[PDB]
Amino acid sequence: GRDQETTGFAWWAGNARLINLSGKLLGAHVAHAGLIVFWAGAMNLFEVSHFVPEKPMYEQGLILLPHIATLGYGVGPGGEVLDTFPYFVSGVLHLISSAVLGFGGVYHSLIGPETLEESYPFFGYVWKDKNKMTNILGYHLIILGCGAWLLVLKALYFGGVYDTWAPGGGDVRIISNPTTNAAIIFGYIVKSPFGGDGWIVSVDNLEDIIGGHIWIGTLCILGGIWHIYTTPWPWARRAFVWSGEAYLSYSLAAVSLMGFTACCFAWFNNTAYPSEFYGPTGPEASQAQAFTFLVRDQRLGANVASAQGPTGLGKYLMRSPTGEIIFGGETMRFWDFRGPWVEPLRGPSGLDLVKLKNDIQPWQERRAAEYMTHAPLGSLNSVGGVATEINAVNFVSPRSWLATSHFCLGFFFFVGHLWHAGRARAAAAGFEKGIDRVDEPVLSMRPLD
Amino acid sequence: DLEKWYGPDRKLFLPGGLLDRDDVPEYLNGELAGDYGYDPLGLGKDEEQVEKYRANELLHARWAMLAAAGIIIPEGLQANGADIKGGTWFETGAEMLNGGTLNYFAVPFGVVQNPLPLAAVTLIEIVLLGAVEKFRVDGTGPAGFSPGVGKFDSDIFDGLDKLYPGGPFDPLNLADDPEVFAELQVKEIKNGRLAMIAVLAFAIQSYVTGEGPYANITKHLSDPFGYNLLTVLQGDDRVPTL
Amino acid sequence: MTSILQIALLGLVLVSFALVVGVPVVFASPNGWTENKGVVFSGLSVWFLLVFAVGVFNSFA
Amino acid sequence: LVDDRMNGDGTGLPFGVNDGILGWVIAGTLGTIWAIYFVSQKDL
Amino acid sequence: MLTLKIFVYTVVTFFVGLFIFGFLSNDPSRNPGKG
Amino acid sequence: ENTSLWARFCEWITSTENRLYIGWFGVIMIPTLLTAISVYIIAFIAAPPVDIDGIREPVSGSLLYGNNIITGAVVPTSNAIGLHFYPIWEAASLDEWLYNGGPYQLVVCHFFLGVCCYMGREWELSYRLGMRPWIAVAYSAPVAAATAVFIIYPIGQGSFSDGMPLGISGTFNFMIVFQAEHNILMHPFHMFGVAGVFGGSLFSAMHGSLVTSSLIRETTENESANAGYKFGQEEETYNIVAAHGYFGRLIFQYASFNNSRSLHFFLAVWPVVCIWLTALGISTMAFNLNGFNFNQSVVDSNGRVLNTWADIINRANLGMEVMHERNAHNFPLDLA
Amino acid sequence: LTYDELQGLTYLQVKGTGIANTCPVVEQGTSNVRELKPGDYKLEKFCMEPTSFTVKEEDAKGREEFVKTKLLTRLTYGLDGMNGSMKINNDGSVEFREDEGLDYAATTVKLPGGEYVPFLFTIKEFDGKGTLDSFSGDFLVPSYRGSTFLDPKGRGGATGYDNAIALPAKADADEIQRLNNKSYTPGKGSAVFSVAKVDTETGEIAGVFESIQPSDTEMGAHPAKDIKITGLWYGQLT
Ligand code: CLA
Ligand code: CLA
Ligand code: CLA
Ligand code: CLA
Ligand SMILES: CCCCCCCCCCCCCCCCCC(=O)OC[C@H](CO)OC(=O)CCCCCCCCCCCCCCCCC
Ligand SMILES: CC1=C(/C=C/C(C)=C/C=C/C(C)=C/C=C/C=C(C)/C=C/C=C(C)/C=C/C2=C(C)CCCC2(C)C)C(C)(C)CCC1
Ligand SMILES: CC1=C(/C=C/C(C)=C/C=CC(/C)=C/C=C/C=C(C)/C=C/C=C(C)/C=C/C2=C(C)CCCC2(C)C)C(C)(C)CCC1
Ligand SMILES: [Cl-]
Ligand SMILES: [Cl-]
Repeated sequence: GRDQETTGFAWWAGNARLINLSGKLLGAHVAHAGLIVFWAGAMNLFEVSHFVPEKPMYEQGLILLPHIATLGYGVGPGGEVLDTFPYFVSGVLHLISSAVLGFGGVYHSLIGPETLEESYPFFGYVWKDKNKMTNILGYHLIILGCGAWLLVLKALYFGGVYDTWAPGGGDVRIISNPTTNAAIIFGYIVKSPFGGDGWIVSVDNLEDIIGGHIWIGTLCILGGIWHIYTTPWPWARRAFVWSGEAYLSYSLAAVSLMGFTACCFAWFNNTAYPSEFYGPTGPEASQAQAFTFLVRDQRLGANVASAQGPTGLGKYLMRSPTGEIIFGGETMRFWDFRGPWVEPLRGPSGLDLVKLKNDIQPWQERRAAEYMTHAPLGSLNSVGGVATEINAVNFVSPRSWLATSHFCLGFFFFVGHLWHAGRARAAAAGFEKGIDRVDEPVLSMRPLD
Repeated sequence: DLEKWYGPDRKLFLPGGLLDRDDVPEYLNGELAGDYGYDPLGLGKDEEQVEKYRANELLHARWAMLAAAGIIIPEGLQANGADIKGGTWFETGAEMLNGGTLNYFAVPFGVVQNPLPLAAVTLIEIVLLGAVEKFRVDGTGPAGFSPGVGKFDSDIFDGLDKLYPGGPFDPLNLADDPEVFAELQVKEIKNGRLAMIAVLAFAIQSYVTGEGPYANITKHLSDPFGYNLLTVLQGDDRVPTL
Repeated sequence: MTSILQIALLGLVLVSFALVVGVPVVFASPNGWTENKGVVFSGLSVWFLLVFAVGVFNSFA
Repeated sequence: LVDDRMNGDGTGLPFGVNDGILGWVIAGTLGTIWAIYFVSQKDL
Repeated sequence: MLTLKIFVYTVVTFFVGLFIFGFLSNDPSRNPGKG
Repeated sequence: ENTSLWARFCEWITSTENRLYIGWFGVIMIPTLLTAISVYIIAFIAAPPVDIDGIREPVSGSLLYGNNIITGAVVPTSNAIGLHFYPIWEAASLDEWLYNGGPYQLVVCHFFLGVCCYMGREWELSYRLGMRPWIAVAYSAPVAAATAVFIIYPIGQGSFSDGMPLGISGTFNFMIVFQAEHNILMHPFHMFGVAGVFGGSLFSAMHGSLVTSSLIRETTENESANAGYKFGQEEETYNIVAAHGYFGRLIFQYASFNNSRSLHFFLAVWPVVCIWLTALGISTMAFNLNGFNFNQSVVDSNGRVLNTWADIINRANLGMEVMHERNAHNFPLDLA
Repeated sequence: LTYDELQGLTYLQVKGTGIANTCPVVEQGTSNVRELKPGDYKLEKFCMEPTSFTVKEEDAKGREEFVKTKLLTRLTYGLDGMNGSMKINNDGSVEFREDEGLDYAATTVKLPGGEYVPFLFTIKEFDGKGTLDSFSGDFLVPSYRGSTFLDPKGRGGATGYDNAIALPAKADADEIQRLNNKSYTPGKGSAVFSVAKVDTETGEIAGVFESIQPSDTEMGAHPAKDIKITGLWYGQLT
């Protein structure tokens, strides 16, 4: 690396010194991808070594073993792990790939070519070559489309993916006839982000999940071909700033939106994030608390339909703002929650009082109580539930962990997008170092008053 | 076009940052097709021994291409529904041991019962192959009538180039231009090396799994984690790690 | 059979440690990469051989 | 029912529209602004 | 309440279209310096 | 040549000759914030009582219904609604909309859009004036804090009724309930934020003291000491060195802040990063990450629980917990 | 929508649309109303929905009138999922009785002039006697809030302070009505029904109803108003 006297960047901005050095920049990326897959493999091996089989997966502080378990690699018809060898294989393969990628990144960072155009014109690129940048973007889009179609192939033909909505309490279900309806998929992408709709978190079945994955993979492949075989239009040239920093800022804004959205998936979704592996969501364990007390107090003999709590609304059953019958407690905010242990109990008009009186399954009875106990409360130093509890149980929900961390990372990356977008605009305009002091723009403007 | 495969600045078996340009042996200077500078053992010795072994490499390459096609295609037809009766390559000889005979499937109008026995097939194969292998060294062929040139005489193989004889062996031409001829030579030697690797893979996979390569690829595409080298080396299964 | 697997994995761990220590040392040394090519290639080949050996021996152990 | 509501909340309505007139005015407003921008681009 | 929704939708669509097409209309070129 | 409608519209919006810069971010900042201002003022003056807890129990909040400036507030949306997007047209009538807390959703949504477009407008004016653009990056910290307390905390808890009430006593109520249910004082991010505002006050006092101390006689006991020269000269003579000299001699002379750019960068970054930390602490507690729980954490050799200052904080926290929304709870423990 | 087509829709198809508050109607039935031969018959799935909420407004000049009002609560009033027994005879005498189910709904309505009127729309413990054209009776009306309900300043019924604490000089006259009493005595309301549009082959009745019940007194602070509730009622009849 250089010093500050030749590059103009201090040590705390050292990665800027390799903005125009394509070979070293590539080495930084390859070593970084090695770091990411190294964390994947190492954390997978750590969670496998720290695995107790009889305990549920969410009570052990495991964040990515549920990610493999959602794919159905070694889970049973109730979330039972049975075997952890797929997890071990995944961790070992990630670690070996980390060794390979780290060797490549270190090689290009240290003794790789300094700049790529003078020796490898296919990999050489300048930031102002819009055709070359769109070529690289098309390559990565084709790669991402193949990655999405890999999950599609696994769900369709390799007998995987765990359906939590399967009768009996979820099961690894091979998916046949995914819903590839364009109106349906675009309806999920354009619906409201609020409670009634949920925008994109509210996808509730693997058929729609795999249909959307088919759509995103085909669209990514077609767009990759399109960017390889095209050049950006003049309106795009006039609208965008074409520099390596501006491209980074675009990526930063996109990945910050992705981080916020993934935080929302973690907190609310229970289909792509099954509760048997991730623990209860926000709405459930509260809906579960309202359900367990209803089924307890009707076993003791009290009429739950009479209800009439301290405010005259209902201790167990009440009416939502829309005429559907919902749970009577304060958990009338989570009245739109849908769970595998709720839907067979739920009908068109409401919660089906006749079903609440007669048809309640023991698996639902066990699941709701065990969800009520393991709420997504928890404190940051472990300990138990609400902030006023005592040192009794060691549990914090993985949904809470990777919702809080992902929101923090998304906000930081939005801040970084602001920083890099502003600096890219200032560098393209020529005043990223300061005001010119002999022709400043303010003295060329009329005073306000 | 041609600079990528010939000359000092050609594609080597290791990249520039992993292999210096003066580390190539002096007898591999990018004058032959498929020159990647790959010779870690002292087998090439000099340029004339390299040229002499090139004949063995090219003959083995063409035979390996014909091989790889002859293993993959009939087994795939037999597994997909054709009446092949012995499509698997390591057991096709056992179907003619006593009185059996292989059915020939000339697509699309296939399924024909050949009546030649094993003794007649072996005799005619040895006779024809000895004749062609003796003609290859001697460079003499009596008759003609090839699509390359109408009814060529016997005095046309003389004066030709061995290991690459044009004329009667080139019905479609497309090789008189030297640059595309050299590029196609590189294509041929690379396809031949791929075919050699493939047929060695076919033999080793057959010995390991007990089935043909088409069965191997179909079962692997059906379940890659449930059927691979790791699975076939393991046996039946293992106790789950709980 | 698992004893051979454990010895191979321990050898893989030591070879990987030697590689992690020495590859930046070989690369960033003044004209050291052009003369340590043989030892670095041998170390990488031994590492890949050990990875493949542990993988193969997993099926038998 | 003692009162009248549109009851369009929920149900995953595209862009929140419950009648075709809302989509039509959205498309018309976007088309009008786009037409003005297109015929008045490049500072004429 | 339907015509209120129509009016609000028209207003929001108008202002969002102004935002989008104004940032499309040569926005990086509005600088006092070169480029 | 700016003879077309969109050309003159762009040249007027982009123009820096306006008294207040509008810009393409201002074309959204102005109407949303004007709508929020109008609805907030009208609701604060004369809004009918709002049932916040969803238990048919309305809080007054508005001056015309009998309270003052300190205890007057625009009340968050009804608990029965949740975070369900309740605008005027989704209500049967304006009376129902006002009973169910719709003004809060309107004002909060418009305020969020307005502060986002305010960051964008700050960047836009910095770009049009040839400045460096990270003033918006500095402003992203109060925007993050307001956004986290107004929308992200309701998203985490499941209802806009968890939003901070638009008022003073409502702010105190939200803060006390937040203490009871999350132990915010026992959160390192909140500790960082408190240290950030305290250090920001410290550093503002230090910077003002060192600049106003380091002067020369240009303004006497009268309004100005212009006897040497009147207005209209470029002779800068304030001070450059003695401020850093005094700050060095104050403690140990090696805390080098002689670079004015480094000093001002520190002044900018310290409260901004600490407010970022405390805003993200609020955002994490929105998903019930809570504070440090050292309650009954000290036990003796016989295992008997020894009391602690953390235990006294726990007693105060659960005293707050049993008194919050005393009529809203039916089931024993409280889960978001 | 009838009951047959209500069961034919999924929960997601009727969520957020207000159909779940509607009562099912009878389409293929007859208006003869005299098709019910036997008695002691045990009706089920009785459900009621109002169509108007009018509040009795006694002025201070001496005449009686009801006024149209505006609802503040959303579609959370309404009666569903409750059963009972009906003893209908051959001559036409009808003995109505409702025992259990979701037989109440807390409703807040706004008078003209901006006065909040909360009430508990109840039909619980209702016995109805009369013919097919009109049978009426009385039903129990709970207060509104339970005995553990706490007002703004503690106080409450069963639980609380029983005085306004943040005023040390208290517990005297003009406050006993607000502090000491805190009455939760149940009231009674009278409703009149009517049967029309009966289905014979499956037993369905869906007529209209008119109910009069007292409003909420909070905890006895102010005297109750009277709420007139008119609307449709439906019940499966098996
Ligand atoms: C994701 C982390 C990351 C990565 C991948 C990089 C990568 C890189 N940085 Mg950088 N940097 C980082 C973080 C990172 N940095 C941080 C946090 C700071 C602030 C402190 C800096 C500050 C900084 C400056 C000031 C400079 C760089 C420079 C560089 C480049 C070349 C380094 C060099 O030329 O000297 C050689 C460095 C070494 C010889 C020491 C590294 C030792 C090895 C390579 C790493 C450890 C060995 C590893 C485990 C081996 C793996 C074994 C394998 C077989 C599995 C390089 C691509 C230089 C540059 O910009 O290029 C012009 C430069 O001057 N960085
Ligand atoms: C972002 C990935 C990436 C990119 C763009 C490059 C690009 C480049 N590398 Mg390089 N390399 C990489 C990763 C990458 N490398 C990794 C991970 C390793 C460690 C094995 C290496 C090790 C390496 C060496 C030793 C050398 C290069 C060299 C070069 C340059 C010559 C062209 C070439 O491809 O050489 C050839 C590289 C290979 C043949 C690597 C094998 C790639 C195969 C075909 C896999 C195909 C990818 C496929 C889609 C699967 C992706 C992984 C999947 C699991 C996700 C070139 C600019 C040469 C150089 O620097 O010139 C001076 C050279 O000496 N690379
Ligand atoms: C300290 C850094 C850090 C760490 C440790 C993590 C860790 C994690 N992140 Mg994360 N992230 C970070 C930073 C970090 N992140 C930052 C800064 C951002 C920007 C704000 C994000 C944004 C982000 C998003 C948007 C998401 C995560 C997610 C995740 C979790 C799963 C990772 C994953 O699989 O992604 C994906 C891995 C890849 C894309 C690599 C491609 C390989 C694919 C997966 C292969 C296909 C698999 C195939 C089907 C297997 C079948 C085999 C086949 C043969 C049949 C994981 C625990 C995910 C999550 O769980 O949501 C909360 C997720 O959605 N993160
Ligand atoms: C993948 C996203 C990404 C990428 C590729 C870059 C790339 C770059 N950034 Mg940047 N940045 C990002 C995200 C990113 N940034 C985000 C999200 C923020 C907001 C926090 C910033 C804020 C930022 C600033 C203020 C600056 C840069 C700068 C730079 C350039 C030089 C970096 C350097 O060598 O500094 C050296 C790296 C370090 C000294 C290490 C940083 C240590 C951090 C600050 C502490 C936190 C790390 C800790 C372990 C995590 C704690 C948990 C977390 C949730 C808080 C470089 C091209 C500089 C620049 O503008 O150059 C033109 C610069 O001034 N960035
Ligand atoms: C409820 C359904 C929900 C899903 C539907 C969502 C539809 C969203 C489609 C938007 C995609 C358009 C991309 C243009 C972006 C700006 C391009 C530009 O910088 O454009 C500028 C560029 C400059 O060169 O010009 C050009 O290349 C011209 C290219 C722009 C194409 C013009 C759009 C068609 C115009 C139709 C007018 C509508 C007229 C009014 C209808 C009235 C009906 C009553
Ligand atoms: C897979 C999946 C799925 C699917 C999904 C999807 C399909 C999505 C999508 C989506 C889409 C389809 C998107 C799109 C987009 C775009 C964007 C997001 C953009 C942007 C940008 C911007 C922001 C702009 C800016 C600007 C302006 C404003 C103007 C001027 C220029 C500029 C640039 C400045 C589902 C869920 C179903 C299922 C599950 C899974
Ligand atoms: C350049 C540079 C840089 C960067 C660096 C890096 C990033 C590196 C890396 C790297 C990497 C990324 C690596 C990786 C790796 C891996 C490895 C080395 C591995 C391995 C292996 C083994 C040996 C294993 C074993 C095992 C198994 C198999 C399982 C079980 C467990 C055990 C462990 C036993 C820095 C920042 C310094 C500075 C600047 C410059
Ligand atoms: Cl509750
Ligand atoms: Cl409270």
